[PDB]
Amino acid sequence: SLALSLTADQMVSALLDAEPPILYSEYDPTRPFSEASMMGLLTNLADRELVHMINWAKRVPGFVDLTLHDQVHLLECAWLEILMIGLVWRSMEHPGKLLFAPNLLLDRNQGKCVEGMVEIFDMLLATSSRFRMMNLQGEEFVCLKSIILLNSGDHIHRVLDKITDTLIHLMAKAGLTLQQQHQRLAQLLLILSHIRHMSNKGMEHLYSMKCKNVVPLSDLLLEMLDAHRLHAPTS
Amino acid sequence: SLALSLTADQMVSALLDAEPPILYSEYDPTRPFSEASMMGLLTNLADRELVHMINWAKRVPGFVDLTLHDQVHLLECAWLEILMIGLVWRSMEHPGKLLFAPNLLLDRNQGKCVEGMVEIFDMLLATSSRFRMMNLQGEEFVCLKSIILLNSGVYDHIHRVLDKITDTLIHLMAKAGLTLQQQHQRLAQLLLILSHIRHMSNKGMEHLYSMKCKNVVPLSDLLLEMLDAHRLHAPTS
Amino acid sequence: HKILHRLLQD
Amino acid sequence: HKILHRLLQ
Ligand SMILES: O=S(=O)(OC1C=CCC=C1)[C@@H]1C[C@@H]2O[C@H]1C(c1ccc(O)cc1)=C2c1ccc(O)cc1
Ligand SMILES: O=S(=O)(OC1C=CCC=C1)[C@@H]1C[C@@H]2O[C@H]1C(c1ccc(O)cc1)=C2c1ccc(O)cc1
Repeated sequence: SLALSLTADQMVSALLDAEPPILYSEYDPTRPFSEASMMGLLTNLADRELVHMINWAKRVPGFVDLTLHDQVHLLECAWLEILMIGLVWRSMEHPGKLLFAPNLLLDRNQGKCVEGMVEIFDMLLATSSRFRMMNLQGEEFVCLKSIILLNSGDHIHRVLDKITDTLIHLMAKAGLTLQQQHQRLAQLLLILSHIRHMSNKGMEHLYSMKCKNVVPLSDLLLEMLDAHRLHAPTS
Repeated sequence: SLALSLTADQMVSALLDAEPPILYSEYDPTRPFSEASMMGLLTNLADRELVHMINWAKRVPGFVDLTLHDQVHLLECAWLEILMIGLVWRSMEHPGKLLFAPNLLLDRNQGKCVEGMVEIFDMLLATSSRFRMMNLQGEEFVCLKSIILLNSGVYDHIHRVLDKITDTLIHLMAKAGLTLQQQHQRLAQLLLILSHIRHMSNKGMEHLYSMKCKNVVPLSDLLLEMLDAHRLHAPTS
Repeated sequence: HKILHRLLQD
Repeated sequence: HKILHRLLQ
């Protein structure tokens, strides 16, 4: 695998180059938010982001070396996580706000339009505030996002080790001491547990019956949801 | 805080000394397993484990320095994670089985007794197997379990203690002769498994506070309140 | 008043 | 045959 031969700088360059674009939503400032209109916005946005995420994944070193099944499995598991870390990253310099899109900047009060959504909005906001306090760097972000993709579901474990090496390389380059490197590496990885948690609780609402009935979902998104709901308790 | 001034060896010693006891289940070999009897066994065991978990938590350095509300919040968030990581630890020397108690050793087919349980049994077995292949040490285990307690419900004092445990973990790896690269890699590997433990807990919790699972066996008031702490934010039917 | 809250004082 | 499977080609 050519991914295992990359240098740290090459790894960073490839990941930075593979970054998806930031998309817009069709929000109307004159129209007040209902449960349906709010869900309609986020669903439409997430659905368009999914297509970009799928092609982004193919440009993650080592991913295209996997079988089609494992590629599908990893993406089915990680998709909401990857959407979420993207959200909290672009919301970093907007304290108390969530920048879903440049034209869609929401706070926790707007999240109360949707039953059970303000709780996850709170968690996302705390995560974004956590990244801001850590002064998370863009190079570190793309590493964390790739880790999420590969850790969601021996070759994979070799790539993960490489990204760990890459993270350490970035921190040592910033002038951090050895102790400060270990600690920061830990602080970043533990945040992934919180990202996993937010995804689990968020997905639980999303594949609920109230949530699948409120707005039309695309066939892609509908299949991403059912991949998780399969393990949910049957009433 | 006197926790922040501990050495790595003092930290390990404090965590080893704080380890809860291994309890026995009330397994009754005279009757066949049913969904109810199986859930009763695991509920009874988990309930008695909770009391010991609480006392263990008080002995984790830095924890008692928090307000009662933060202590409650952390334990409410982490309890199933903590039970699970304890389960996969003691299941390590039993490939393909889950040692819930010395008198309760189950395989995945026995997990088929309860609807939707075998899927979590499968993830717990895989996690146990993963620990076994990494040759996870007891000193590393108590570090991970404490990290789960302190990390799971946090989102500055706590972050200082979490850094201390990170130092302790690295110290252990250095003492074990691992190279500097092997240290970062192993630290990363262990902490990434914590994401899977979180995933297992949320999936299991979802079943546990489902209406079906909350009415199959009687639950203690304590366990009932630990469940609700997660259940209250779940979708309202 | 929660029981967990109570036990954390014993 | 899943859509995600198709998009990955
Ligand atoms: O976890 S959520 O809060 O999801 C819900 C949804 C309904 C009720 C409770 C939680 C999620 C985070 C953010 O808001 C939701 C949501 C979303 C994703 C897919 C959908 O089909 C619908 C919504 C969000 C989101 C959307 C796009 C992003 O790029 C990042 C996050
Ligand atoms: O996540 S579970 O698999 O939970 C269920 C339960 C029913 C259906 C699906 C998942 C859980 C893991 C292990 O088995 C279950 C279970 C349990 C925990 C609390 C309860 O009130 C009842 C059972 C387990 C467990 C019990 C004690 C431990 O020390 C570690 C794990």
